Amino acid sequence: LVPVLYLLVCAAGLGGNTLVIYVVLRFAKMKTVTNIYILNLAVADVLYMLGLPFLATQNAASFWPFGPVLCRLVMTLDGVNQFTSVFCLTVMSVDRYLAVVHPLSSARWRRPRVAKLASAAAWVLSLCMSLPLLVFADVQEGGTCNASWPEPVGLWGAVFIIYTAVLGFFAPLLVICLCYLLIVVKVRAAGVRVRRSERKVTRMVLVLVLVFAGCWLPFFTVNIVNLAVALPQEPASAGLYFFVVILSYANSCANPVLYGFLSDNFRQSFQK
Amino acid sequence: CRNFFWKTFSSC
Amino acid sequence: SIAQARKLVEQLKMEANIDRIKVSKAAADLMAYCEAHAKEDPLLTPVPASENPFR
Amino acid sequence: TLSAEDKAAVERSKMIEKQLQKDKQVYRATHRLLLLGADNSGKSTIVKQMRIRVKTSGIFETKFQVDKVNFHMFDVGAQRDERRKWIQCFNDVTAIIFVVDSSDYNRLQEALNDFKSIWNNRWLRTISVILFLNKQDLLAEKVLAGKSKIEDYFPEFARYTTPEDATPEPGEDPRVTRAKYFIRDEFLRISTASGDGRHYCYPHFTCSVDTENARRIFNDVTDIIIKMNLRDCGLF
Amino acid sequence: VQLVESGGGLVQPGGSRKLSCSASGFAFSSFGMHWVRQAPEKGLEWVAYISSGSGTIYYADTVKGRFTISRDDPKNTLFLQMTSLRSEDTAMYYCVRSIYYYGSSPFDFWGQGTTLTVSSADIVMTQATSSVPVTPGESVSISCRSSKSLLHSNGNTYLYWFLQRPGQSPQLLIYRMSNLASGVPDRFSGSGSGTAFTLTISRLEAEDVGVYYCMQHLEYPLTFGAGTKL
Amino acid sequence: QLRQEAEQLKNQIRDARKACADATLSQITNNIDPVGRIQMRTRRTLRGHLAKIYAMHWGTDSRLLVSASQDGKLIIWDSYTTNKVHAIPLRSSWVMTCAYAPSGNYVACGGLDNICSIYNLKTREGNVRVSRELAGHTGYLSCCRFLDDNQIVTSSGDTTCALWDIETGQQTTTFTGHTGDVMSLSLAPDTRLFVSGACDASAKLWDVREGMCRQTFTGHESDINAICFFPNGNAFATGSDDATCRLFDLRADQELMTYSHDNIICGITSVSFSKSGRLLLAGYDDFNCNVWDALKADRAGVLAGHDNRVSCLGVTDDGMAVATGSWDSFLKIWN
Repeated sequence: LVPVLYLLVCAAGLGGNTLVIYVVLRFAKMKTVTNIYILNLAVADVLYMLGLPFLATQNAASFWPFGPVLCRLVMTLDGVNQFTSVFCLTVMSVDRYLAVVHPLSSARWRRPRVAKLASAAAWVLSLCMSLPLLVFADVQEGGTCNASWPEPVGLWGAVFIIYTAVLGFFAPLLVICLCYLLIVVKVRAAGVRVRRSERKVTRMVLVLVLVFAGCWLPFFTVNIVNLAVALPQEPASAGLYFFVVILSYANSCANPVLYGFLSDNFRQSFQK
Repeated sequence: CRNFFWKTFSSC
Repeated sequence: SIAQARKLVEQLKMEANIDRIKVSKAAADLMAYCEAHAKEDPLLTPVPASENPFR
Repeated sequence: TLSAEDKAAVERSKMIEKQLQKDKQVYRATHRLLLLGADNSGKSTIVKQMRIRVKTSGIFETKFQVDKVNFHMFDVGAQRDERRKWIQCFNDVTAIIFVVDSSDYNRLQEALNDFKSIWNNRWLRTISVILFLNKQDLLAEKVLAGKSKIEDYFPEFARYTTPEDATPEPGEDPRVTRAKYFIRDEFLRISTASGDGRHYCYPHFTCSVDTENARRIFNDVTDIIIKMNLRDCGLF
Repeated sequence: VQLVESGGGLVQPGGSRKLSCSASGFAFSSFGMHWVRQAPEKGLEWVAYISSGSGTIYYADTVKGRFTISRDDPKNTLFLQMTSLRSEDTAMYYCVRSIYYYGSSPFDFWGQGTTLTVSSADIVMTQATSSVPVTPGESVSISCRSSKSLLHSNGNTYLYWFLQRPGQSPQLLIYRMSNLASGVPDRFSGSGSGTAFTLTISRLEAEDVGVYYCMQHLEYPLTFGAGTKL
Repeated sequence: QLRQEAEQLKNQIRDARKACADATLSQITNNIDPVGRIQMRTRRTLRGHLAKIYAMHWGTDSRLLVSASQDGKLIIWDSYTTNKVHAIPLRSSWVMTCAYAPSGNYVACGGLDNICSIYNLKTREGNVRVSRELAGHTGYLSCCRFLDDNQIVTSSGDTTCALWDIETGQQTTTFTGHTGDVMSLSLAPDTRLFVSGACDASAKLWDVREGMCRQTFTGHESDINAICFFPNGNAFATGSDDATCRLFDLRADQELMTYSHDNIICGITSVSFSKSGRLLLAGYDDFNCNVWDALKADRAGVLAGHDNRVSCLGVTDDGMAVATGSWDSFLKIWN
């Protein structure tokens, strides 16, 4: 059942993010830049996870019992959390690239103050990108919480979808892929000069990039196809929409472990 | 009629 | 060596004859000394924030 | 608020902090190395070829540079030959270099024990060890001579063979290759016994006259620093 | 420690002239430099100050704008560039070093100076006693008053005493109203209540003859007393 | 042949020491009121060192402190306002100990190099310069302490301590009783006698003028890393790798008390008493400092403001605060 699976995913992600946030703040620490980025990513992931039950209720029955007040707030919170989680992933990739390929030249940038500034900038960017939904959407139209643009509804929604899909997947994915690919070159060359380390690095990088792609791409591709061509009727392919939605949520669900427990240092701190 | 704009079904 | 053994024996002989005090008396004296300066110990007896220079 | 002289004191403190900041850049750029080994290990030979002060000196500093990369190699001078105390000073060094004479079959066990004690030290867990099997010329001449057999000191050598991964130099006799890889692997077994992935071993074969040691150390230090950065980033 | 300054001369009114102050024998880069001038028949007067790092710079209002202070730490030289020189600017200029840290002794060394000839919230220092007849072997007390208490909340009473022997530059006697500068006889001592100050010269000696100048360092616009001549 | 007499004397020493065991410190002082929970907070956070903090010492003014790091530099700190007073580069980057002269005019430090050089804080040149170098030792300098502006006592790993005259730079007298590296040294309040701990698991009482061992106290089972004189001068506490702190008395010739806990399985780096001596502040390898009551022998408090090993700890002459230096390159003052 769709709501039951949504609740399962929400619980799994909530547990993972709660565990990650505990460690950084208590057992491990947050003086480290990597810990700061991991904590910000976990916070973003849990805030994004808080929105699953609302959407599950909204889709199980074609109605929005929560009223107009929560109609705007839940949607804007979800958008902000998605954008800031993508930005946190990009910032983590950039920091890893700077540390690995430019360990000395990146001394100015790899400081706690700079990490906090980057997190704040990402949050501000997420707020700015979510502003249109907060203002120009979520009236519920007496039905379900969706955008209500000015009279040129087709153009406004299309442009919104285009820009959201770009800055939340395409530039982030390209930057992440470039940063991870550049890192492997350094490790491979170092190994050649002197292969468990190179194998581990390659496997970790491939897991990260493949997981990111598999989780969000289905969602934005469906959104783009919806605009280009009319999708099947209401009952033909209703499930696939929320299937891609939950698969996108799977990204935030899997984030805590990929950048958390899999890291050798985090595990070491968590092990008391 | 139904449509899927961002994350949920929309009534026409 | 012979010289090292002689030196060790001489050092032990010199130290072995040193005067000693009953442990109870020394402990009582230490306790009395600690009691004497109880009020003059900022860590043991915290003093007002105004006097505290590190604030 | 602050008095007139307090402002000047704060300005001086800021200037001193700025001076410290410049010193930090050199500190990270500079790589510190620790040199260890027995008297027969031939540490002096490696210390020599420094192409790039006091009778009772307790420590010596060696400075050499490769490709604009500064390496500081440290050798302990006048000490009571006990290391478990002052070794705590070298808990943040980039790497430890351990030189051994492959030729002295009698003192190989002493070198193995020295390596094991260093490797298992609780204060050197995060520091990798670079192993130089120095004076392979004497090992080649001795094996080739046949006057002495490693079997007398290492009975397992009677049933050991050179692994397929071996890359012996052209013209080397198979006996020399067998002995060389037997030693390296004897050292690796200690290296692999408790490495746990935190620190690794970098075996190399060196002669009393070899100019490639600088580049070997450069490669080893680069690999060690890259692995450390990967661990810090959480990708390792 | 040695400070030699040059660049003095005669300048017509409205002219421009540049002073120089070269230091040697100590770390010039670590000492802030001050300019103090004395008119032919007057006391000391603060002119300008440049910190060790040249970050904080202050000027006297009487020469505000006209005087600008520059230094060359690599060359261990301290400059004073002056423009639109007026009649009042005629005075002998002394460059004085200063290093500021806990327990420091600012104004510890003074240069010989250079003569220049030209063709209200600041704390005012009062020194009523222009001169006092004294004899060897006796004790004489020199007292001065300040319009505002120099005792800052940190617990320091920023008072400085300077002695200027005839034909010689001022020399610091006491700083912070209690501490005695190195090289000064132990018989020199002073005290104050924060607004009334006293300097006592016990066992006066023929070498003690001179003018005693008091200075306050609570605020950057330093002011000097009238001076007592013994 | 001679060893036969040595056993007789060693048995004699135990018999006399045992005969004086009238009552343990616990029994006599059991009735005193408990010290209670002592809570301290980081009043000042000192940062700036490039490498790990190895040793620090407080000046007589209770305001200025000297901190030693293996980055090769000594920094003088204005504790009240965090201002840095001086920055002294060090020719040897592995300095292991530092000292602050009582007059505030000189600072000494040493390390793996066999020289504990003296640095003059107050010179008319305006910058700190080396005034003398003491190169008589054949081992790493582990602790150097001043008896006067002309005399400094030093300890090194060669198992021998030396007393130096700064004016001439020569060893006036040599101490050679220990069989292992000397790790700690502390002067008596009157500077007449000093105690040092070595890796032989024993602490010996030394006379500066006589240059002889007045008393010996084995006590521990492993190396002794720290030692501090009791304020009255009749006792001293020691820190060792055996994870237990032992208190000894020069009058009773016995260990007064042992401070240990089950949860502690790591060695001690530093030990120091409060001004009144009721509190013993000690450093531990587990990144935290535990406060022990000198009499009750119970955990009064724990300081866990450091993320790396604590190597040095010292109390101000006025007992107003205690500084903790750790390998994380930060020094924190607690009160």
